[PDB]
Amino acid sequence: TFPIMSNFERDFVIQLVPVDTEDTMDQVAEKCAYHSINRRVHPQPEKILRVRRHEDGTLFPRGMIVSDAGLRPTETLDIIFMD
Amino acid sequence: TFPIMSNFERDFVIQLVPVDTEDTMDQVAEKCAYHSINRRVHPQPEKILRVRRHEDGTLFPRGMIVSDAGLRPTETLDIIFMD
Amino acid sequence: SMLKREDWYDLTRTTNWTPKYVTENELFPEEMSGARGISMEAWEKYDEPYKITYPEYVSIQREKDSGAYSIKAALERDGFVDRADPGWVSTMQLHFGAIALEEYAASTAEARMARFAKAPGNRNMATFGMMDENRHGQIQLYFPYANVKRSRKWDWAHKAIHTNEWAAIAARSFFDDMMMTRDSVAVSIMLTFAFETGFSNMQFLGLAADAAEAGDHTFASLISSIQTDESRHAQQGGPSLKILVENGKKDEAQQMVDVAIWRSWKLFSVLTGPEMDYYTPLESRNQSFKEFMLEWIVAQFERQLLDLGLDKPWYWDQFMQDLDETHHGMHLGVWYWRPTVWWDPAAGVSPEEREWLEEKYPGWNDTWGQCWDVITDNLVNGKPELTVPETLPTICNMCNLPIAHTPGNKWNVKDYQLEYEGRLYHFGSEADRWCFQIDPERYKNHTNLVDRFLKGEIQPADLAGALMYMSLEPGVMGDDAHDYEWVKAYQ
Amino acid sequence: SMLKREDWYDLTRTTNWTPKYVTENELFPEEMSGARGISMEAWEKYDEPYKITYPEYVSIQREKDSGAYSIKAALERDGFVDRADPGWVSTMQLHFGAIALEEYAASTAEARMARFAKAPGNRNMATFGMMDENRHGQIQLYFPYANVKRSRKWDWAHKAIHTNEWAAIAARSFFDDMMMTRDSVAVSIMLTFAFETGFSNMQFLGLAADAAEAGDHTFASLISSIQTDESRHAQQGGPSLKILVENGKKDEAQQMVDVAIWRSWKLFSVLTGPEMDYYTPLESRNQSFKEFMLEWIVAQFERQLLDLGLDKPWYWDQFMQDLDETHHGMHLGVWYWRPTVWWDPAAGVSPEEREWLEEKYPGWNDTWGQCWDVITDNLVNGKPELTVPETLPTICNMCNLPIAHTPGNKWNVKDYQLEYEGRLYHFGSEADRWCFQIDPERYKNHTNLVDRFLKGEIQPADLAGALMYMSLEPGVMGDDAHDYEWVKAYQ
Amino acid sequence: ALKPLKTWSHLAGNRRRPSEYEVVSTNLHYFTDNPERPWELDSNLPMQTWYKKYCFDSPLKHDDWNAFRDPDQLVYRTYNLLQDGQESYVQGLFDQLNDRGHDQMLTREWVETLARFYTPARYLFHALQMGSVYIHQIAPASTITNCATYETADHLRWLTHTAYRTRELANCYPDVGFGKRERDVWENDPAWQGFRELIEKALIAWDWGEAFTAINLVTKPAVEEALLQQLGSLAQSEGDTLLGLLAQAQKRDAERHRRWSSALVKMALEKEGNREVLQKWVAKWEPLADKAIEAYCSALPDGENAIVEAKSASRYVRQMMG
Amino acid sequence: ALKPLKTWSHLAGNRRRPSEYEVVSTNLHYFTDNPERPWELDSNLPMQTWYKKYCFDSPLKHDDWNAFRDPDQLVYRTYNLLQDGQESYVQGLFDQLNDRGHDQMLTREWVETLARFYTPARYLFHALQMGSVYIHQIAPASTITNCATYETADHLRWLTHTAYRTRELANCYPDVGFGKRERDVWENDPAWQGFRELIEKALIAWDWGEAFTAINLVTKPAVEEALLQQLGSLAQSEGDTLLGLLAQAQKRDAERHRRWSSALVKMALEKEGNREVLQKWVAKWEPLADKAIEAYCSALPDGENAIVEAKSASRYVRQMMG
Ligand SMILES: [Fe+3]
Ligand SMILES: [Fe+3]
Ligand SMILES: [Fe+3]
Ligand SMILES: [Fe+3]
Ligand SMILES: [O-]
Ligand SMILES: [O-]
Ligand SMILES: [O-]
Ligand SMILES: [O-]
Repeated sequence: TFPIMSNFERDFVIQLVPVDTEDTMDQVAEKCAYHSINRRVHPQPEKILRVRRHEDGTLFPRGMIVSDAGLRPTETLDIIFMD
Repeated sequence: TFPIMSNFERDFVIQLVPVDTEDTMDQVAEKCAYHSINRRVHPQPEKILRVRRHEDGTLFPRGMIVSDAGLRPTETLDIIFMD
Repeated sequence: SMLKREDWYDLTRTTNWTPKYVTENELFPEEMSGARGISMEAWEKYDEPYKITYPEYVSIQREKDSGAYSIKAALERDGFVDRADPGWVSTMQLHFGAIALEEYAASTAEARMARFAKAPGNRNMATFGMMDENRHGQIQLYFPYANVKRSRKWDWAHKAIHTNEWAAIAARSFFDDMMMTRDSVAVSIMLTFAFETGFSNMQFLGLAADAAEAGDHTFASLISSIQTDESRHAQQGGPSLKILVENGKKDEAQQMVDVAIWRSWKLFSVLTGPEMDYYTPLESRNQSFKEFMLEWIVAQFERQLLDLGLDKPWYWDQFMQDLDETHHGMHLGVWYWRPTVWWDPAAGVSPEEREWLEEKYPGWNDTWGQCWDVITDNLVNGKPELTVPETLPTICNMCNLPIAHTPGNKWNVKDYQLEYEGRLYHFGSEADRWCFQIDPERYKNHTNLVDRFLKGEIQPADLAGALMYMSLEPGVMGDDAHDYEWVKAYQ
Repeated sequence: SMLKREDWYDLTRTTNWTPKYVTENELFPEEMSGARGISMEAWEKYDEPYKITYPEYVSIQREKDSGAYSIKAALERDGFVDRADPGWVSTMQLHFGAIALEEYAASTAEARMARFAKAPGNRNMATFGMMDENRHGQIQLYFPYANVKRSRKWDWAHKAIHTNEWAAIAARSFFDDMMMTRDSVAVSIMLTFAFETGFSNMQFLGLAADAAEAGDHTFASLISSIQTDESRHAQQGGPSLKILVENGKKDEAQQMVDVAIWRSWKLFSVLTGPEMDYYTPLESRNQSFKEFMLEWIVAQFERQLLDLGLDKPWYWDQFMQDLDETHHGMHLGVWYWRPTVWWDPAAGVSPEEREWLEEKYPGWNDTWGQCWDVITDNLVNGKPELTVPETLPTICNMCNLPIAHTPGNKWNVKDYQLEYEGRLYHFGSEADRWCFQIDPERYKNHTNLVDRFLKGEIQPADLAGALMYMSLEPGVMGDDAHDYEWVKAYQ
Repeated sequence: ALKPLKTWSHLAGNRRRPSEYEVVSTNLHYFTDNPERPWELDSNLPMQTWYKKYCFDSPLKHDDWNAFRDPDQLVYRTYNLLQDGQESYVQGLFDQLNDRGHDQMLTREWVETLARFYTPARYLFHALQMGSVYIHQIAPASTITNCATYETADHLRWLTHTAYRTRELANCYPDVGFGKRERDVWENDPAWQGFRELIEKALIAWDWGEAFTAINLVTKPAVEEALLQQLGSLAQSEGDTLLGLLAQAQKRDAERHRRWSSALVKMALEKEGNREVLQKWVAKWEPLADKAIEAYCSALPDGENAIVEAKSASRYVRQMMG
Repeated sequence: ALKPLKTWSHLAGNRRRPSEYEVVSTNLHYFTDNPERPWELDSNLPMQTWYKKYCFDSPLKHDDWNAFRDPDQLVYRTYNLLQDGQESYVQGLFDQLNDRGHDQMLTREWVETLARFYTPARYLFHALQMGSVYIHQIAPASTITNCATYETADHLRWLTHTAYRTRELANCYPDVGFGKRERDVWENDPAWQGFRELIEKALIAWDWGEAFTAINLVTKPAVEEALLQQLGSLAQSEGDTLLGLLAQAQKRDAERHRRWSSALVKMALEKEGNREVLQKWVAKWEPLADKAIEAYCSALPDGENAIVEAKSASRYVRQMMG
């Protein structure tokens, strides 16, 4: 259990999203989307949800787990559409 | 030329109507009707317009002329429907 | 520390003395004082129930003007007047024209008491009265002046009573008789008791409710404020009447009340009656003119007269009946002859209105309704010219109002004629004539507009001529308030 | 006879002396006076341009209350509030809750100057300032109190600033920083120059126009009256700034202006921005929030700063850009999280509104429009539950407002993060963060609502728990202003 | 159609946008529209005859009396602004001087002077009130009437001060007869008979112009110099600071009545023959005033000097008008 | 849903429908919601520390300071109603006493007394103003603050009277130094050093309760008896009626400050130990007041008696509270 700040692509606001240290980037991306897709952002099913560190633009592999990413509690993460 | 006050049957108001001393009651009645019939009173063509002195209820013959009626200038006259 | 009012109040009205260098009758001429044989010392029993002193007056009345003038400045730029119901705008233009300068004249009627009453209490109260009508006159000019750029009609707030327009003559006829041309005690009875306490107090109250109901808060505040001043001087006639009853003069008192009430009623039937039952839109109508009259004016008179030791006037039952009738007359006359007035009369005979009228006055459609049927058919059928007049109506010689009454299936229009010293007079009602017979020297050589027309005083001697004589031109000459909008309902 | 003010005015502020029994620093402790090394004698050059004396004050301000209180009593029974546009009612409920108790607190900020300024002119003006905010606080309580029976929301006129509801925290965050927790000279700059002269003077002016445009004359008169008091105490910072520039302190002065303007702007972007562009109905909208800001706030600052010898703040161009953006953010956030506030936010995204928005802000529909498309589709398609939140937004650590910005086809939302002494802070903008970096000891251990949630201080640690912690219950919890009426246009 | 105007129609040729004063005060009397029949009734009514005789037939003449303008420009709204301030000042004095036991510090002799020379001021002041209230009702124009209106209220203001102070004096000195004795003094004291005769006679001058003259130009000057100026200097010198102050306060009113009276006279002098009409009325009345001042002040301390100063101060009011 | 209430929620249990006073004055300070962190910022800010030390940690203690009620019930709207009347009275005096040349009738000796003992009143009055304005900003409840608010304005009222009269005196007696000399007198005249020391010291008493005590219970009584009561009796006896009146007028304010101060103390005495806290503060300060009154009045005419009467009149204010 671990707080992060989700800055979801094409949304207007950063939001608090609890994730698990055992989650994958993919599963972080799903936990964030819940608070954005179909509330304020349109689904993009031809696309893939990626996670990057807001501060420096570092891209996380879909499969890397939170515990290994060296995040600061409450760190702000971009949730971008890619392929 | 001679002022009278016309109190026309079924109207709501007495009105000033100049007549001639040489007029018949019939012609007094026509001069009055002009200011009442089709402004505020409905024609009654099955009926005859008669003239009576307002003060005492005296009925004038259709044919009697104003000069002979002994009216006071401005006298008030009922203009009634009869047969 | 300060004294309590009660402790020194009497000293303010301990002002009578026995003249020496001139006589009592010279100092207090009967034709101005009307002391009526009753002594200085007996006039001293006069005790006004509502007491006030100078510092209280100037203080409270400063507050009143602060407020009213402030509500006016606050609402000024919103221009409610440009979007008000036109029946309402017309109610205001009528009110100001008929009233503003008579208010101001009332301060002279008050001055009459202030100089010539033998009751010291009356002289001081009348002095506040004097100030009060100064205020009513002035503020009822400052208010409409806001609108002078909207229409020439607003100029009649000032001009009306300077004209020979027929409504103005009816106004002056009333006011001069009641308050400008009588002895001080008569003014106290006829104006303050009969007219102010009897009618205008409750009227202004209803008039304020109505403005509010129309969403006119400037005017509601104006009228409402004026109304708070009434009772301080309105109270004056009551104590007079007590003194006359207690001394040998109940009949004289009675007869003055009788006269004042009838004359007020007649004015009221053309100034308030029509506006209540026809200018106010349907959904604003709380009670009928007749209902208002019974609840708020007539029970009060009976109450007052019983307490004073007086009788209900001989005409009371007739007065009762006429609440079904007279004002419908006055409205019909005003609308039919609408170019002869300075506001736009509202017809108020839409189908919904006519059912309202029928609820409130059973028989209306089968009497009053007939004339309006004919007026209506004519407007539906493109004959508008039959809905304006080509002659004058007969004017009553007392009230200077047209002689009108029930038409239609229950026709009952009467002239209460009188021949007196070679002249024929016309009266609108039995009480109108009797006012003349008890005091013919006070009315004899007055001429109503019709008399003037007949004598050659209006020249050219035709309708356009009579318009110029009444100072009316297009731009102020009245027409239908909603520009014949209600005719569409009949096609 | 009376003297002319000019002749004796100076004697009222000839009150400085050289202490003997205690030292200058003891009498004027730096942390309260902020004299900043500048001497008593140099503080004496302080010359307020708008002068007033006690008798003038008590006289004029009695008149002001007379009027405002009178307009209120006059309009009270008409109940405009029960039929006002609900976007309007909401503007009022927001205004009172955010403002009434901060006004009152401002009299303490004024008291700070009144006791601790070394400029005698400042101490006396601040004393009138003190009285002025006493008046603003009190009257902004007496007014909404009229409505307590209409809704529990009106109780927040008093209660809001006593709660931890998030908007109240943003308010306190601003006010305490600007005026409650600084030295006297800083209060003079930060509150009276930057906030009052810079923003609330013109704001109250627009706020009064708007009330009038809504046909709310009680509130227009209220706001309009308060506004006439502003300049008498607002003037205070100007002369301070002159003194600091003329002595060795332009940078310190500059930096305080910089801070005060940014912080005011952020508050203004949530309190005024949304209500101007979305709560006011379409046909009442004279200019856009951005237009208003450029014409009435920004040219004025440049003007002021040029005259004082100061520079436009480093962030000026950014501030310019953000007029296209920030308040759309703040509105979206407030409406989306509407159960967390004490008024009913008006969505204001009807088709006509959206073309208006597109005229006034080109790009709107292709950025801001996207989120509202999705919100809209959901409401059309019976999924209202996707239009309320299940988490908190990230709060800025400086302004205590959500961190929001441009979405849609031009997504540009950024977090201006800072790590400081083992803690991670979040900032809504580059200027927000810099306010913290120039003075971190003044902000360090403050916790925003989110920090508090994260630390276990809100219990239960869920949304219902956070509602109770913010003192919100059904009945005051906000919902859509027109009860989703505008959704019908899309079906 | 007739176009809407900028101002009232009777004011439309003016150049300066009319003031609140002009708007609410001008051209209001309507009984001057028909000199042959002032009132809307029979033309032989006593009141018809009264206005024709005492208003229209006055030898004081002007073509346009409606052109008159109060130089102070009083309206009801600004009358009460002004007099409320002035009353907060005077009731201030009453409140605070009492708190301080001012009436207790007066000498027995001065208390006796107040019963004879001061209190007894309620009759003369009520008689001025009746006096000005008659000018109101017979003057030929509303702007002239209004000045008389506000003056009538001041006269009641003075009567009111006097009645109030009379009760305070009776409270402090119960055995003097304050409040019970004033009528007999006014009626029988030689000191008062001069005034009583002047005012009783002036009160039956019905001509509006002679009323104005007898009341405003002749009597009031005499009453104000005797009762306010002379008794008040005396009061101040004898330890009565209240009355020294009260009287200077009422003299502010008296000053303002003089400004309008002087304006009226200025306007009358525009027309040939009016000065002589006015001078003749002054000459008829001035001797009564003389008697009045003589009988009153001669009984004061330092009696002869108070006669000389009052005589010349009241003549000075008229001198300054022409 | 929560139902709408009859009144504000914090007032809902009351029985009597709340007054305008209760509606606009109660429970307004919010910095008392979080004693550990008064202000919405870092808790270690100097101003955080100041309020915790001088407001929360005061030895004068009550569980509910918001329960306090001004016995006069002042709100801003009724404050200005009252003081506008009072100012129409005092400006009345200024206007009318000038017209009359009052300053010209004063003796050279009395004029010299005014330069030394009166004018020099602008510093002490401005220092009370600063004094009360500090109580406002540190008091634990809005109703206590408000009393201090209106008091601060009265103190500016007095400073204002003094500044005005000072210019009038300089106009009438240019060679005395009115308006130029007051600072040196306040700073160096033995008569003033007693007061100067009292007020300078009291002005750095930061504890809200000690501030209240030093300023309202101790110093003001001493200042009011010396400057208003004693100099004003002296004024009245020496021919200065203006100042005799001005001073009695300002003492109306002083009376009202006493009524609220006494109410406060009444409320403090509900809680065990507060009387002793108050008495200890009085004992610390009373000697400075003694010195103040001694140095000032001893230099007055009839010096010793003025010391005795002032001493006992100001002790009487505190005696009457308990
Ligand atoms: Fe009236
Ligand atoms: Fe009246
Ligand atoms: Fe404010
Ligand atoms: Fe402010
Ligand atoms: O009236
Ligand atoms: O009235
Ligand atoms: O403010
Ligand atoms: O303000």
